[PDB]
Amino acid sequence: TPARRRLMRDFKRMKEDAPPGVSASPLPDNVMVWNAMIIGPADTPYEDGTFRLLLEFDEEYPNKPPHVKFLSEMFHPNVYANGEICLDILQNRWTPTYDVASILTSIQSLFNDPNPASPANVEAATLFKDHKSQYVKRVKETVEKSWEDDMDD
Amino acid sequence: GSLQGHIRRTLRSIHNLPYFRYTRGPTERADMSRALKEFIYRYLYFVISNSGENLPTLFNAHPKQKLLTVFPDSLEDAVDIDKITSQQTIPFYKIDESRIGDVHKHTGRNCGRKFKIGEPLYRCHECGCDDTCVLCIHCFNPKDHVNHHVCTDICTEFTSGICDCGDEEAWNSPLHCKAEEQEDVWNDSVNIALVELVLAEVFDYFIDVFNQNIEPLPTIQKDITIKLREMTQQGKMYERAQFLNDLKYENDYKIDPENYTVIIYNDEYHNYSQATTALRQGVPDNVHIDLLTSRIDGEGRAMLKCSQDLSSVLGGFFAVQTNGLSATLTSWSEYLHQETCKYIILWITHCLNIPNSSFQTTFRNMMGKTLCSEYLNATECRDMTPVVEKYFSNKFDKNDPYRYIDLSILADGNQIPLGHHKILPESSTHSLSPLINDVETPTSRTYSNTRLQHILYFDNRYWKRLRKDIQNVIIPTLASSNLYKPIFCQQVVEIFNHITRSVAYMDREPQLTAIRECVVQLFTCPTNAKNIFENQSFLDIVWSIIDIFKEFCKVEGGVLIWQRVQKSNLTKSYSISFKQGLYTVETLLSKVHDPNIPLRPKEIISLLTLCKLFNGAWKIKRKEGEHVLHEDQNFISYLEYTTSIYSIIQTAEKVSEKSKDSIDSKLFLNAIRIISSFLGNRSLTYKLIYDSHEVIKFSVSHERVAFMNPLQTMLSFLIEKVSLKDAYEALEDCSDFLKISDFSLRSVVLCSQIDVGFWVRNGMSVLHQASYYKNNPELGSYSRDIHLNQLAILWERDDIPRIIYNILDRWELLDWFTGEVDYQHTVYEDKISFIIQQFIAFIYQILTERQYFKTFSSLKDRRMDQIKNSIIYNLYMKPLSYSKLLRSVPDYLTEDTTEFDEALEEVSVFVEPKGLADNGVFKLKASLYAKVDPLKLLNLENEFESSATIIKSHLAKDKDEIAKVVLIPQVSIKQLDKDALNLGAFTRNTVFAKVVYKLLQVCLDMEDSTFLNELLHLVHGIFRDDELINGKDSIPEAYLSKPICNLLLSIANAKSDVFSESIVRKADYLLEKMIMKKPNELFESLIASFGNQYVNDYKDKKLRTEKERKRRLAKKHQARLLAKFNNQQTKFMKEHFTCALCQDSSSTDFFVIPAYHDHSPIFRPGNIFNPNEFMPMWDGFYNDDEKQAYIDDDVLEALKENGSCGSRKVFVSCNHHIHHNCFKRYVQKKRFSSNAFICPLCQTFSNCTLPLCQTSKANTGLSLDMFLESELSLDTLSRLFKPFTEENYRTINSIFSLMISQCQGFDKAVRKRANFSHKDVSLILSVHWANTISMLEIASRLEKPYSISFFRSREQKYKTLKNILVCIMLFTFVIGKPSMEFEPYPQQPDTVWNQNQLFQYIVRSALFSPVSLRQTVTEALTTFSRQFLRDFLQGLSDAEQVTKLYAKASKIGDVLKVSEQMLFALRTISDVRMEGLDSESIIYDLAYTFLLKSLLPTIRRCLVFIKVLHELVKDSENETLVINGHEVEEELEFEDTAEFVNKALKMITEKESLVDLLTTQESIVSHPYLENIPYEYCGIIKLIDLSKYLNTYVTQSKEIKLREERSQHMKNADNRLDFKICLTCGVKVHLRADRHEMTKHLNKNCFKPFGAFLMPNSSEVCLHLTQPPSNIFISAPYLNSHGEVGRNAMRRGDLTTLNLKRYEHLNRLWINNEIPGYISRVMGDEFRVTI
Amino acid sequence: MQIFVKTLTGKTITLEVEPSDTIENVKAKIQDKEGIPPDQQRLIFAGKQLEDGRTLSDYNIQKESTLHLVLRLRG
Amino acid sequence: MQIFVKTLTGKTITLEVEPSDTIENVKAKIQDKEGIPPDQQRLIFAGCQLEDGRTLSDYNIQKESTLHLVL
Ligand SMILES: [Zn+2]
Ligand SMILES: [Zn+2]
Ligand SMILES: [Zn+2]
Ligand SMILES: [Zn+2]
Ligand SMILES: [Zn+2]
Ligand SMILES: [Zn+2]
Ligand SMILES: [Zn+2]
Repeated sequence: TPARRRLMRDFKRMKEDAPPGVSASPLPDNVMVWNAMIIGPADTPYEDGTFRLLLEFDEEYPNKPPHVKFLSEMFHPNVYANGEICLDILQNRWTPTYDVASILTSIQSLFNDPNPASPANVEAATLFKDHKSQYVKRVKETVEKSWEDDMDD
Repeated sequence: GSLQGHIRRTLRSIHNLPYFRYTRGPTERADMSRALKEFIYRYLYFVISNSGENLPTLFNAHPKQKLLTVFPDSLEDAVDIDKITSQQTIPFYKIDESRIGDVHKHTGRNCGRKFKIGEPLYRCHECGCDDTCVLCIHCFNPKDHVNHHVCTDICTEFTSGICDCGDEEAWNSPLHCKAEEQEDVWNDSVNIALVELVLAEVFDYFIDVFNQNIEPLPTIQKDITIKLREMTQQGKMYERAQFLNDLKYENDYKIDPENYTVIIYNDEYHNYSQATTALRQGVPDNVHIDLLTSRIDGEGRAMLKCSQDLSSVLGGFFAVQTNGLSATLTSWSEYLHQETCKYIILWITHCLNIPNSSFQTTFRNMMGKTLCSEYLNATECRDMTPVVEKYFSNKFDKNDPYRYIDLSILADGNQIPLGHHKILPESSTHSLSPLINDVETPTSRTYSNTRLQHILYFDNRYWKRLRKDIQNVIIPTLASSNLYKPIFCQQVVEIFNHITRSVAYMDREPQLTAIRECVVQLFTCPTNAKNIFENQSFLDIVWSIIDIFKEFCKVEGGVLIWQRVQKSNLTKSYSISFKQGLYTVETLLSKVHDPNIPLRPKEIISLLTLCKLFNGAWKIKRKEGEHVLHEDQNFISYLEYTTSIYSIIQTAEKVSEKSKDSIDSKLFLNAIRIISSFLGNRSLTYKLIYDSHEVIKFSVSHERVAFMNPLQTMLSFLIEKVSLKDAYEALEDCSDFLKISDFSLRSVVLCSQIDVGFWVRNGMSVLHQASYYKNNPELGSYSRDIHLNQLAILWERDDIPRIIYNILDRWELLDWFTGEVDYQHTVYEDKISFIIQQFIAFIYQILTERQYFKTFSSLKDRRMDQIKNSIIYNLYMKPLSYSKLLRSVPDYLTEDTTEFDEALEEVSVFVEPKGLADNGVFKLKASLYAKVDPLKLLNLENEFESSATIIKSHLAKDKDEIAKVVLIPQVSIKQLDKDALNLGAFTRNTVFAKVVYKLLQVCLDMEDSTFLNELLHLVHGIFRDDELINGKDSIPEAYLSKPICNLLLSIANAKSDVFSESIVRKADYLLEKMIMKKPNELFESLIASFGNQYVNDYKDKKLRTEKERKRRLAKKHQARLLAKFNNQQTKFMKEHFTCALCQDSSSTDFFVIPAYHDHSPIFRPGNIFNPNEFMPMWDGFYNDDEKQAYIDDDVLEALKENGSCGSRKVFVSCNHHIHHNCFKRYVQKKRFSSNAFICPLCQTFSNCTLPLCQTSKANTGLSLDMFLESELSLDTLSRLFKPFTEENYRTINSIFSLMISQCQGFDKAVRKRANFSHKDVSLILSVHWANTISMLEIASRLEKPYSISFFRSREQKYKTLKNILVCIMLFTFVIGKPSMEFEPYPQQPDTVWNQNQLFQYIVRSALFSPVSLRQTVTEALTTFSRQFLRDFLQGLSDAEQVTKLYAKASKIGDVLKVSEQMLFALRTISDVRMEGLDSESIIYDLAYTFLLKSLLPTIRRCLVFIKVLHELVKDSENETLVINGHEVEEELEFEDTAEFVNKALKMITEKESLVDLLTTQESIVSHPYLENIPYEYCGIIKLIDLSKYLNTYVTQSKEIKLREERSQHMKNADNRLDFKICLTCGVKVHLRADRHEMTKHLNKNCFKPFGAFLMPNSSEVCLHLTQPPSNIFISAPYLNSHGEVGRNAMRRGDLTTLNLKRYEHLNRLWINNEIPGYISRVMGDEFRVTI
Repeated sequence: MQIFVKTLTGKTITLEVEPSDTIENVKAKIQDKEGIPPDQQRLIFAGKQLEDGRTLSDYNIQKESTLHLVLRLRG
Repeated sequence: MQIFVKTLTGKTITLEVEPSDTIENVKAKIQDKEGIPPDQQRLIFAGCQLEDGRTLSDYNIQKESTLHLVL
């Protein structure tokens, strides 16, 4: 299966060189599913915030981008209330060369500046555009929750 | 003498002639009208000249079409019509030639030159006394305004005006006309008397004929139609005929009448469709009546039918009622006289264009004198009043003094009727009545009653064309006439009310009124305004406008309130009426000489009467329940008119400030008393909450509330202008200031209520209104309301608690504060926290800004401080460009551009732009960060924490102290009034202390931090104010009795999670500051409720971050989780070219790479003996401004050929590999044509494709060594290709055949040439490859290190070259070489096929002939050198000019010296016997330099060939190119001229030096491309040399000399500034607003495929690609004085210098043929519609 | 002054970029080395995006730094 | 729970729709109140298309909110 080899050399790339603040690993029984880590950048409101990610991969990974869902509480304008960050240009007719590390770095970059156009959490978008108090406070408390959420899987 | 009688007899007999007697069809109107025009022109020009002999002094004696005399023989010779209709006479009067240079010399008198379409207007923003003073081209002197803001504007259709040169009052500084920088026959008494007589007779005839033209009057046309109907059904035709004869024009010089016609009139009631339907219903007989008749109505009036018998026409005349078009019935003689007057007006306009200066200065003066002289002939001329009296007695009231003007009719005896004059009595000026102030109406007035007054009064009777002509001939002539300007002003003022009433109530097309032009060209003058104010006529104007307004008034709440127009106004006259009246008031006030004049009792009461109607006229109610279905639109008119009034007040303030003399304080006190009394006369519901506290009852969420309250704004202004004590004294004794301040506070409360989105149930219109109330463009309404509230608080020293209860009541917070309702269930529901945030901001604003109570040295300093504060509060968020900064700052602050620029320079520091398309930004100075208070009024738009954190970051010494620093509140008492120091009284009161305590307690209990930061900042400000008032270590006792310190301690000793660090740090700072002030009285309070051990531990807690433990545990958690991830990865691993669609498939399908294949404009021949072409060495890019843009004929033909001839095409590509099958699927699915498409990766335009083979150097020993020393046979390199397959081979055949067939990039000439087969494609492909290499070299010329420039930064270009080489090699190997049997480009003895034929032969020999490259280069170079030496030595125009040519070259640069061995070699090659000097080394040196410079491009292209050869044979990715054991970059970096040439010869040629090469014998080979080698351009190839400043192309277009394009080079093309500039060729292209905006310059006279045009007006360069119709606009490489680019740079007329780097980037984009790619990439998805 | 840049797949791009150079010019060098259009590229340093109008020194870029390329996520 | 929906013309409709409802249910309510074909319309929230499968709470839409409705 071409998708299996795709994930295999993605894992090789991760094991060799991992982008700063990003880490991932698949599961033995099903390599299709993944567990991913993201650290909020230094100057962002998400400083030192570690947030888990879950990536259920469709069988035709080259044709269809993986279905991605956050495993921790997130308050971001581009992140749905279910934690399902949505990707819709990765499935276009001509997609650029991408791997899981690339999309994880894209999410990490998005964590600094949101995309007000086409938002996912409408209240988060309105809170970011003006009245930043509740936005920054909610980001800080989500960082606290993500820190507190000790996982034992 | 007899001249007057003769003129009258001739003019009053036009219908008496038999030619005009009978009515004719529409096609016979045209020739009859031409005959009338010619006859009138001829007759009047004959008469105006003395006996008809003075014409040659005016017009050309012998014009064209001579062979029937030029001028009329006598009076009878000019009056006859047999000659005119026979087309025998000639239009001598026409002066439409090229000699008309509008040369007008004036001294003091105004230029008065009307502006044609496309002419510039030079509105200097500093010399002009106002914004209306313009200048014309011939009157503009650029020397006067070095370093000014000259906003150049292009005249349009709707823009009509005159120049103002020589008007000393209109310019702040004296100016010099450009003309001044460089036997009389019309001055005798007889001629001036004669012209006066002619003009007087003309105007008297005009007034006489139109005085009886009551038929098209809007007030009467209706009952004319009704009465004519009545007599046509009741069948009594005798009185119908009597009525028609009465209405008919009359002069003293069956039964139904005849020679009648029907005329309709234009209007704005209907569009084209309804008018056409009405015409079609009117008379079906009129052919094409829906087509021909409709457009004539578009210009004035038209005639739809005409016949002798009235019965037929009358039946069709009743089309008036069908659609309401104002159609009238008129006699043929009356129409003839009306047309005669129209042509008379045309003649008078034409007479103003005669070049004779003396004739003009006499004609204008006499015409003005006749216009302004008293109108006699009133008695003799027919009085029209008896007719309207007799036929319409019902509408004519006998006793009414306004019986006449209500019908737009003169008075008995032909006098101006009585206007609705209203003078107010002094006894009614004591107070401002709630309704209209009482006035008296005089019943007698003594008008001058002159010709001009009659003409202006008849303005409602004319048609559009005749109207516009009359204004254009009268208004500019009289207004510019310095002798008759004041007289014109008086005459139009005396009749102002009649004009205003006409344009308001009785006018068919109000927008064409003359009053707008009258006010614009008259009232905008200090002398006229001063004269108006000296009389009471200004009061008459104001009261006329007030009478216009009062018809739509309404009564609401005891006052008179304006209302939106709801009556039927299909003519829309009322909108124009209001706009014109308000503009007139504002203009007249703007130019008041004495600032006291508007404040005088009569003037002030009239102005306040005008402004009162709009005081709180607009009311909104908070919609609740269901959202409004449709957004309200009613507010627009209220916005407009209240903006006009606000501008009125601001203009009054401006004229008060600018005038040196001050204003008497008594006038200010009287104004304050009047306005305060009127506003206290309001009725307001009252209520009591406690026993002895009484406040107004008003629920903002339920009841109507108004944003704009101009009267309170005026009151705030007037109070500010005087002392506080004097303002209090001027207040009425029996008055309550809360009554007048509660409306301002209501506005503030409503704004803060809608800010938090409480009024979302109303439409977006209410939000638009609210945002308009904030930062209002014309005036600071919000700040004035805050000032009024501050005054109300400051002037209640007896019942301070009442103020706080009232203030907090309107916010609807009193229910919560008193405990009536809980905090959560206030009327605001969950939005209570935001409302409280706004409330705290409002209180802080009340306390902090004491600007209105300060006393500055001058009003200029006050304005400067306002500007500085606005800039500071607009900049500190982030650095911003000049345009955005101007956009943010309120409009009334930016008008004084010099002051704004000075303040901006003082406040911020300029940050230069870094990129190539970015604006220069301004960064606020760090030292000014300490002066920013993030809660003051100016920061209203932003939030609080964000501004706080930004200021903290800019104020923290490091990232550690981002949240550990506090913002000192900005409260001060510097330069403050004595009575203003007590603003802290309401804060230091017990009630407000309880309010603060309750707010803090609810914040702790509910744990909401939304308003906590604002509240802490407010408490800090209160403490700072108390310290400033009382002194050191002072604390307000109010916060001591109520223990707030416990609440602050609870804030401080939180869990660091309920509140952020900024809240916690601020609270502890407040505790420490107040505890340090007095610890004993304060430590007792803490232990009273929190015990003792908290307090004792607090001191231990003090003097010893918290998150350091948090950060450490976060880091430990990170380490644990990353270790877990690594363990999971380890256990998982222990458990176990790029396509566009076929990823990892490794398919053998060939990767076809999209490419662009099109001509280039960079190929041009270089004429020999040209020092500018070969001498100057190139140190990279440059630009010489001193030489004007210019093109030579041969070069222009070269560009045209390059556009046309296909032998100059070049391949450029993006190198994006794509499968052939995937490419076919892309073509089919996306439906792009195979001919032209866009790359599916970069979206770049592409037309041709070329595949890449799987190259490899395995199992071979190829290198550059045997390429130089052995054969370069194309097969000896094709051996690199891998072995192929039969399927692969046939696939290659198929793909190459389809590419050959389907690609049009291949030249049609060689396609149709004889013996052309598929094997000949290799030759033309190699030609295109050599052309691409030449393009690369030409582009590389622009870089500083030209020796090795082509090597660096051309990786993509080198990839394209390698791709092309591999593709052509694959084609040749698969198909086969053609053995060079066929020549694609024959060596014709008349045409040059390629400009790089030398390198073309080099390529042909190297690739095709299996011979060594090092010998082919020597052969080509030797042959070219021999040809060039023969041409240069045997050339002419130098034998006696060698000395001057050498001197010119030495002026350009340095000529190399030839050594004796080189002397001998050059002499051996060829010697000349023309050497007549002692030492002939000069010609040899010149030949040496010329040959070296000519050969250098070929040498560099050969090096590029070697480079691509190495790249094709490179061992490793990082392998430096080496030749004969030397690195090319190392051995050529610091090599110049002859040394560089010799080193290159050693590197690439089998020879060793230039001398050694010359020593080689004359080997002759008959290659087609070596015979008569063409010479190409040597110097730098680039775009034109633009001027240093773009202002030159606009300001000094007359001075600059530029080549022009003859296409449509007419119609004042020598002065219009609509042109573009072609950067490719320098040919200026005029835009005449026709034929696709003149895109024809691409199709001819320039390079066709693409070009770049510069627009100086918009300061943006446009790029056009002709294959589609597409084009784009990008910022021109010009950088404004204040860092700006694009269209924003040229606006405001700033100096616009040239940025070299941006222009070099543009040149590099153009040269490399990236312009089509750039254009394709810019649109993106938009470019798809082209294909 | 030398920096490294890793593309979307992971291929390292070697660049020599002046400290005062702009990010737009950096993307121009990226497309020169590879061919991905500059408007299709976003650079991230330490997880934060880079804007065109600021230099490399203003973003705290040292010798042999690593700058990444990311996707768009316009959805 | 009231949210305002702005149509193409400019008219606005208020809906008392619970957050637990679906976007398709919002379209059904709009059709029931105005007789507009839900298939043609595409409710978009501040530049983001709304999926009929997801609920209002999934997009976290609450209290007053303006939802432009484009046919
Ligand atoms: Zn000036
Ligand atoms: Zn002049
Ligand atoms: Zn002039
Ligand atoms: Zn493929
Ligand atoms: Zn491409
Ligand atoms: Zn041109
Ligand atoms: Zn300026």
